[PDB]
Amino acid sequence: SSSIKVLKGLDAVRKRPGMYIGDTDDGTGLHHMVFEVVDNAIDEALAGHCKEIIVTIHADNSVSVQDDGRGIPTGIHPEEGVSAAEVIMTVLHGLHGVGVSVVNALSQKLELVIQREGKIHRQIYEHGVPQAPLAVTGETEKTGTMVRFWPSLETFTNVTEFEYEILAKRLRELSFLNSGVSIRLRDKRDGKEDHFHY
Ligand SMILES: CNc1cc(F)cc2cc(C(=O)Nc3ccc(C(=O)O)cc3)c(=O)[nH]c12
Repeated sequence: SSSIKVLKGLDAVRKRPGMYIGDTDDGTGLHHMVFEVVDNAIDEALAGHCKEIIVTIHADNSVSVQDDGRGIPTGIHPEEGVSAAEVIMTVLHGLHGVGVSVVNALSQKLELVIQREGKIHRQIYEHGVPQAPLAVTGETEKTGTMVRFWPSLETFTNVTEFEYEILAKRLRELSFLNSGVSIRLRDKRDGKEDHFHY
């Protein structure tokens, strides 16, 4: 029932993305993809477990968000028989707080790395669909969640390149609204970076 329902959700967002992420031509939906993911990292900081969030603009016009929180739980849900991470990355829930599955749905590719309980876990998605169940790839002393997404050029036209200043404005805004949380923005394309703390 869950697999069928998840795919209905991804299909729903694919066909009517204006209802979930916003305008797909003018760049406002493309940048909102970043802010949805960052918002999830801010929830983990507001729970008191994350101190630093790193937002990177990569050269291939993908964006990663890294937190040093406790990592998305990896335990296979007894209920629907897949990692809790995959439930969070794929299940749907106005045009704010839309859930990370929307970003996943409208991403050509999405990379999940979780560090938790001594192990690194990795998963790949294409258009919201897991390539393989979450899997252990190594060990670590660290904790946190890293999400990197390549926006679908099926979904996004005209403004397809992330603009530093637009991410910079909102991240500085988010650090003002959530005192304590530290945010790094880094552009791999030209080396630019900022640090937002209030
Ligand atoms: C870049 N970071 C990031 C991106 C994203 F798209 C989703 C998330 C989701 C969580 C979360 O559910 N954290 C969480 C939930 C439950 C527990 C627990 O029960 O121990 C811990 C952490 C997170 O901590 N970080 C995220």
